[PDB]
Amino acid sequence: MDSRFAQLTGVFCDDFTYSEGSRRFLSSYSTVERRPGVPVEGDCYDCLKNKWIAFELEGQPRKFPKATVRCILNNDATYVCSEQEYQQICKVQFKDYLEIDGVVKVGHKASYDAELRERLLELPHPKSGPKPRIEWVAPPRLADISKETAELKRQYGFFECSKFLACGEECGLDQEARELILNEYARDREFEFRNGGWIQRYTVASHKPATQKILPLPASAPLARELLMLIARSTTQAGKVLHSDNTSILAVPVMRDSGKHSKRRPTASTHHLVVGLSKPGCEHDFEFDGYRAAVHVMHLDPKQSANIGEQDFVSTREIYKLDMLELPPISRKGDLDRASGLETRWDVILLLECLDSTRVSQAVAQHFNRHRLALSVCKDEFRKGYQLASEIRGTIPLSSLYYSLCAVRLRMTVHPF
Amino acid sequence: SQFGKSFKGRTEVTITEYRSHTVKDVHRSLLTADKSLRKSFCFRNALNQFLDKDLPLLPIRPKLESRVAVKKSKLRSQLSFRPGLTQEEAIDLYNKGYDGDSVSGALQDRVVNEPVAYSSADNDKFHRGLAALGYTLAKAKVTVLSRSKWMGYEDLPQKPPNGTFYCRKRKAMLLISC
Amino acid sequence: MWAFQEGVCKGNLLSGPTSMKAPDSAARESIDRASEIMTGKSYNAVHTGDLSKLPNQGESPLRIVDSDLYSERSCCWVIEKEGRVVCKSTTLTRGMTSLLNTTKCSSPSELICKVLTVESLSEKIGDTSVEELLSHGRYFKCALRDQERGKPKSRAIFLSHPFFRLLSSVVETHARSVLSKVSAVYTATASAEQRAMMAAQVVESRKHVLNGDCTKYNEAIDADTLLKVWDAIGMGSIGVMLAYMVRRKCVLIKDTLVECPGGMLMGMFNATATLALQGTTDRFLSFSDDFITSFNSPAELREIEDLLFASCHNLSLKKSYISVASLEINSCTLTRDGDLATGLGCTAGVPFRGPLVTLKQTAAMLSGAVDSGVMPFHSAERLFQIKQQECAYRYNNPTYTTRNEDFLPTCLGGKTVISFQSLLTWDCHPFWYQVHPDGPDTIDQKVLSVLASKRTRLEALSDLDPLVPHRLLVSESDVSKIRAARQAHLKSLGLEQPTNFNYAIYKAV
RNA sequence: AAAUCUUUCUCAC
RNA sequence: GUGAGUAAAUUUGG
Ligand SMILES: [Zn+2]
Repeated sequence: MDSRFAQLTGVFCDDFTYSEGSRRFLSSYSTVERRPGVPVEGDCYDCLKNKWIAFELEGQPRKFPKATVRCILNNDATYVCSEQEYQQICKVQFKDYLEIDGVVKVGHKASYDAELRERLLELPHPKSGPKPRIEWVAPPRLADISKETAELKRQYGFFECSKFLACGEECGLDQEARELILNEYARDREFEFRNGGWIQRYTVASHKPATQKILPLPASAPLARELLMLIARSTTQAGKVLHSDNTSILAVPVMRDSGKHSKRRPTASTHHLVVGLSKPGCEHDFEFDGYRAAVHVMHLDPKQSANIGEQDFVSTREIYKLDMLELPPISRKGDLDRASGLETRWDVILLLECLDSTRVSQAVAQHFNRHRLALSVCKDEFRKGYQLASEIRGTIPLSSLYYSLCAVRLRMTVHPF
Repeated sequence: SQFGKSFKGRTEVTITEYRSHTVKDVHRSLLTADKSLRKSFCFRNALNQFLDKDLPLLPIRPKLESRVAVKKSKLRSQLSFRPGLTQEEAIDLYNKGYDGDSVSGALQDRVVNEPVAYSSADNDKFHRGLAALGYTLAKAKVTVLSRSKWMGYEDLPQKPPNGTFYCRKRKAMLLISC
Repeated sequence: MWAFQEGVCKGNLLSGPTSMKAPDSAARESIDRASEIMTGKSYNAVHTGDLSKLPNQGESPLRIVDSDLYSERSCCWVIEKEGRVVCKSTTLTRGMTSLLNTTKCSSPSELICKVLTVESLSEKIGDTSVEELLSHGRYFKCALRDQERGKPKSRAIFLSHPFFRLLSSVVETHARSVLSKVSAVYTATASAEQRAMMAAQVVESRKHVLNGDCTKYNEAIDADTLLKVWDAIGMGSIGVMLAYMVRRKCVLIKDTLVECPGGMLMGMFNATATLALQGTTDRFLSFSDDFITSFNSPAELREIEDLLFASCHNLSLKKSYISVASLEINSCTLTRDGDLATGLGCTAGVPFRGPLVTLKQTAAMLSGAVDSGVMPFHSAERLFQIKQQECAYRYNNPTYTTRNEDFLPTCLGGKTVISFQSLLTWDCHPFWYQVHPDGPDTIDQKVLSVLASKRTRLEALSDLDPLVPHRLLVSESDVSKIRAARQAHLKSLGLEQPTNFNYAIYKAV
């Protein structure tokens, strides 16, 4: 029983009749309507259902018997009641918003506010810090991009062959020869053979990143879609040679060599080693029964394989071509070459972007968009947005970053903006 | 007695919490969508079933024909306002046996804002994607508490002063406020 | 190829990056940056602007929405086995339920009222106290942030305690209300295009634009700044408790707790962080770390820089630039007159994720592009045909179909290549209705949903009367009675489980 | 062995 | 820490 709801009870039953004239709800806060000779068990009494109705604020239960019906008035002008009828009556009746005392307000101050504020004051606070000196200058020019590309090239260097990027071109072998070469290479590396499949077993790791270098561009990528589809298929079909119309791959699971009792099947997190074939004439040459081909491997994370295998090469190429300028011919190292360069190498670059699972080319593209839209930039700071080597690690992402920078350089050289 | 374990120490919990404890969590499959669809020929069987059974029962829709000339303009936000149901028809729909959750969702008004840079002479609203082509789209607060006879309730008289009664013309309980 | 585009292109055609790298390194570097900022050697974390032009919502009733307090998102639950804190990861729903169980409370509103009503920090609220709640709410867990385009390096998100989440929800709701009141840009939910149009209208009266970004936004918004803003908008003891928990936050990295007194952890108090700058000055159009403003003279630019510095909105020198002929906000690029900038822009490609999902999603993307000025309709039709050909090459094996119906798509064994215009104007076989962006769900979507849906659960509480609020308190007997009553009513109609209700068919008749 | 703290399956005691 | 076995990803994508 609280005296703060009296008025609220009064408006709850203005002139509501139950039998012919008699008011349905008796208010316990008025002597005339209050029921004498009976204990009061709620704010109001309903005679048709012979029940007690009590009003409570949001999160403020009142001490009334469990039988008493509780009608909650939420802070967002919404009411709740176990009985739909009383809910509707209160909803229509309480349209005139009359604030009731005891409603918790966001500005409420607890008895421990001062203590917590003192604790906060005694705790450490930050220092001011220096105000930056911002100089606005013109965006980077062709010379700066060339400088960044040259720095990357001299810091990391180039590989002798294109490695797995060469797998986007025909290897010059038929299906049977390709399968034989892949199987014999797997046997040569002493891969475990089990249930008709290959498994690569490892014991210890040097715990250091693999050598990073820039991959030279093959002439073209005729089999980009085939290779991506093969990887997508290999996401789950690992251990046996997968065949396409013009090329094949072998994705072998990589498992720990625990001992006699060792893992026998791939799990969700098991990595893959994807082995592909390309034309011979590099360090990674393999020969068997007179069949020669370059065998190139790629250690793929299951998320990496899933991401790579789902890319749509053809649609991306067409969308880019919709509103593209003329692509110039380029050399093996992404340099303008109008004499012996090839325009097909751009396809290869796109394929590289599909193979790179970190998509650093996206960051380079965003920064280049800012560069093309910018009238002025911060001196010596905007230029440090193309330096993304620290953000990536690996031969494929490094090559993708280098060739994105080369594409920016070529755009500035051929179609200045 | 899972209620005593999930909500140990509490005898009453809000409907929001209880429903949140029956969401039937969805597990992120470790396979790609393609491999999942291939697994057990689930998609192939679903396609066979859809072609054999579901497809014939499709309510063929009419084809759009209305068109108006348009010209490229600045970017605008075309606004589609779908009103939500009201208490009366919501109660009627629930009573008729329709899913309560769907009606609860439909009670909320829907606003769709779509960026389009295309205008007509009369500033018509266009269909999804067909903006370039120009396909155009063109007292007492008596409250119904329920559509059923609540037992032991007074009948509605000619002049119901302020109470709650039952209406014979319309099979509904009427609350006559004010 | 993105480099040789005539117009603006962000290179969004390919999917975003992926990685399973553990989040420990990202969290450790973030905490190191926060610590460096605290010592005042890298950036500014001391708020100096005057937040006097902010309405005081001290008398507004404390409004708590319970929808955001329960979800499947991860959260940190803290236990004290033998005086040593152990942090576990669990669904936010389970965390909130455990919090309510520990301190007997019907709903979060009762818990908030009790916490604000106790007369001491050691007073019991069940099997806990405000002191224990504050001690446990400062523990966070690290997790890998969702991958996004243009961010090769993995970022870290932080999962908080249910008590911290509740207080954050309250303060953020009130801060969003204040933000909406202060300016019309943050009405309720502004998309990228709407915000871009509003910014273009706002900054039209000046020469230069200052497309800018804030660096180390989460590491520079100190607990002092949050408390200052909350006091400005009148948050009472809730703001003090939240600031105290933020100042004492500890992050569990791998298996060790590291103190991070500096800054906030992630985008929790986005509304408060925006409100800092917004109440400092009415010169920026800022959404958290992304802002835009215009100026006429170098003195105005210097004033803008000083205003940003005083508001702890450190300018990002790496990716902030001045433009005169274009505007840019939330990846949306516009012309000064308001027109969308020519080029692909933010167009994103559709990866292969099903024979029919791919077609539906590419149709939706092409419809969105053509509705704007991104590309002409004929280009979209050609792209749709090309995508259909690719899907035919990818999905036309017996493992996906065994049919040869003429009306079927070429990728499901048929020989139909529907025109984009024909598909859009409902001028195709009914089988193609599912491929329309506004059409029903495709077969692949239903199959994947069934796969995902396939514990000693409680009695289902579905099919509820639309007139019952979700805040009503129900016991086991109440749930059983509601189920029985609904079943009896459905039987009275001689009907099985309730029939699905779709608004479109209801409006049709 | 590699895009290197990742490639970490199950059962019983 | 010790021992043993080898439901889940191959079935089924050119
Ligand atoms: Zn080689």
